[PDB]
Amino acid sequence: MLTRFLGPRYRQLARNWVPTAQLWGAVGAVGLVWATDWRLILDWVPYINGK
Amino acid sequence: DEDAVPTLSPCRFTGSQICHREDGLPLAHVAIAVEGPGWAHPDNVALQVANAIIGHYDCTYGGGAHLSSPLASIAATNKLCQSFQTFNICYADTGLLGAHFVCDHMSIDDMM
Amino acid sequence: AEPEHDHRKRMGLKMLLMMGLLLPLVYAMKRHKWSVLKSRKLAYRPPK
Amino acid sequence: VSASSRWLEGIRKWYYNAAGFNKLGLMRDDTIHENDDVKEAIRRLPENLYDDRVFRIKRALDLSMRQQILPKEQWTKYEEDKSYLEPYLKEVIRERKEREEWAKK
Amino acid sequence: VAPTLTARLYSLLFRRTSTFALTIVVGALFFERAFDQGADAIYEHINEGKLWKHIKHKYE
Repeated sequence: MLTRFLGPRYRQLARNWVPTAQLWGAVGAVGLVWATDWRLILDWVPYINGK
Repeated sequence: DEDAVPTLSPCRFTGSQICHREDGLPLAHVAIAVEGPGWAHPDNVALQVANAIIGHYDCTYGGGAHLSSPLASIAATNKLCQSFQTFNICYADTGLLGAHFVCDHMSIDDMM
Repeated sequence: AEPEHDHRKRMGLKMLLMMGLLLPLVYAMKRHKWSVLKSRKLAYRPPK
Repeated sequence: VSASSRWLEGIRKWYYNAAGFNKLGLMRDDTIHENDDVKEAIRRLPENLYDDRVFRIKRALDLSMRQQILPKEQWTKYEEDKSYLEPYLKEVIRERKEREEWAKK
Repeated sequence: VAPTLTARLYSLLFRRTSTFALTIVVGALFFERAFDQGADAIYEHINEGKLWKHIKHKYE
């Protein structure tokens, strides 16, 4: 019954938190990547090619 | 006209606290504010609209729980105060922007 | 008796270099928050 | 009265200065350890003393925090040290002992 | 240039706990590496007791 959250205001609310939720994903991405020294991802980064 | 007519120098806003503790009074008064732009700044209108959204409250207000302002409504429902008011005091180039409130000794935290 | 000998001393170097950066840094963080209590001024104003 | 009293008095004045609470603007009775008898006596103090006592203690805790001390001028001189709490405490003890005597019978 | 440095740093990267975090994580990446270079380079300079031994014994 998630219809309670369906309306104009809720839609404005979602847009307002978008940049924040996006940036929070940027943090989690780099966060995992750096913490596991992601071979796959890190190779693209200049200066972090310690091989 | 002529000599001896000064202009006003801007006033430095500091951002600090002054607590006058007195347990003999039965309700606490608290007034918090940030630095406002001052008279001429067009920004005042928008500031005034946000304030209006928070608004005011007083214990004799009819309609408590159903009030639009979440502050007011939560305030009224949990009896977190006797009154509150937002404000925007304008001076040349500076101002006080905030709210003032009156409440019981055990409600100051929640109200804040 | 201690094959690790050299490795630890490398970490030890890092441990001193790191702590030589973290220590003052945390101090200043703690200094900054206690700021409020270090400079607080009191006044007593009794009636009469 | 003579050299004798002054000597004990000066031995006392010496310890006092050594105890060093006066450096924090405190008074002997401010440092008293709070127990039941003491709590009651603190309770019986009249408004003025109770207020002064709290400010004194606050001044001290505040100093003991930044580990500073008061200017020499403002230390609390022996002599000038008021045993404000004493009479109250004595009466609180004197009351308790009465219940205690009564409890033996 | 100097006040505006700490300022711009606050403006573009510090308010939003988002960017504030985005930067420290990104700042931890570059740092971890640059620290391990200098640190090891330091460990080497005060030594030279192993590694250049390799140039001798093998190379085949």
